Amino acid sequence: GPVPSRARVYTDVNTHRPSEYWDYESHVVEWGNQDDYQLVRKLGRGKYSEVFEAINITNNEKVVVKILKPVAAAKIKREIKILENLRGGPNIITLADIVKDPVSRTPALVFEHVNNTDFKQLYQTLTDYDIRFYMYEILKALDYCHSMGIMHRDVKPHNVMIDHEHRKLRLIDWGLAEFYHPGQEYNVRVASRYFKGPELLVDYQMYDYSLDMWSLGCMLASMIFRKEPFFHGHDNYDQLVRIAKVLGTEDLYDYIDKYNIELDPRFNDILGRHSRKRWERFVHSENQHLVSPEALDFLDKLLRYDHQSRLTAREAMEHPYFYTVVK
Ligand SMILES: Nc1ncnc2c1ncn2[C@@H]1O[C@H](COP(=O)(O)OP(=O)(O)OP(=O)(O)O)[C@@H](O)[C@H]1O
Ligand SMILES: COc1ccc(C)cc1-c1ccc(CN)cc1Cl
Repeated sequence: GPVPSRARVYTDVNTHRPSEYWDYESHVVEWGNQDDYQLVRKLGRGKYSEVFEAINITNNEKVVVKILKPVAAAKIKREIKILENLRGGPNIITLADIVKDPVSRTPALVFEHVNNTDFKQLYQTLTDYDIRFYMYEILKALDYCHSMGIMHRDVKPHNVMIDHEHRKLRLIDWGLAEFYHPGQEYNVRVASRYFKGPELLVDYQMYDYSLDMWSLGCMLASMIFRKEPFFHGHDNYDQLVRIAKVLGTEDLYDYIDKYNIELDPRFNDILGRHSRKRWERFVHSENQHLVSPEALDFLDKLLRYDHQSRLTAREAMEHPYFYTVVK
């Protein structure tokens, strides 16, 4: 069957720490007082929660309340444990409290509020310098959570809050996050379609932190090339074909051969034969201001089929693309 895989970094973090750290089912939730929070306006609703802007009436500060839907209410302890483990980490959203919502009768997570600049506004106006600056801030969050034995598994622009006025970034929505345990087979139905790593698309379950680095590369590619999303698949199968049209099919076959993966036979009639395209093919007069040889080299080192060959977050922080960013 498939050849096993393990991360090249932070493999022993969970075994080294006490069981109480990663054994989220044994965690006893410390409930706060729901009356401390007055809901102001509904910000959104997904398949897993309803999100509200609120006021913490004990200090009059703005907060965000995520009232979990019963479908999410099963794996609530995992999100809570991850948020508590990562609390205070660089660019990690702060979990301020956990309360029982009086209406839904489910847990409601209370987070610090971030005055998030419009996504269209950020996508359309971030300069070359700002992209480098914010990419470095995301890497601080990813290296922290990976160093803490956790993979986010849903890295995408909607999960990155940016308060552009205060040059403040937060990585949010830890609902899909998991503890990395070497040799564990994980569910491949994670991340959003356009950000799914090839490991997910070929059904390779023994993945790790490096899945987040692929998703980060997808964000960077869309941003520097002005191509939203970069890999625009119609479904999960066409998603791999879109990747193969850029990275080529030869390296895809080398990847599946290395891990002894057998592609779904439905790929035989859609994948075709494609060479790798040089990153400069995507440069044009409307994106040339965001592209540089350093940006292309950095992107090249993230967007690799082989999850073990991608830069780790800490290696990525060493890249020449960030030399211009003030530290
Ligand atoms: N800590 C926070 N501070 C401010 N706003 C937040 C915070 N956490 C979540 N939000 C906002 O809550 C809203 C809820 O929207 P929703 O649940 O539909 O997610 P989303 O951003 O649309 O992501 P997706 O693309 O997965 O739908 C979003 O507009 C998001 O920006
Ligand atoms: C493709 O987007 C991004 C790509 C790269 C970087 C550094 C940031 C972003 C980015 C992150 C969050 C938001 C707002 N939710 C908006 C944007 Cl444009």
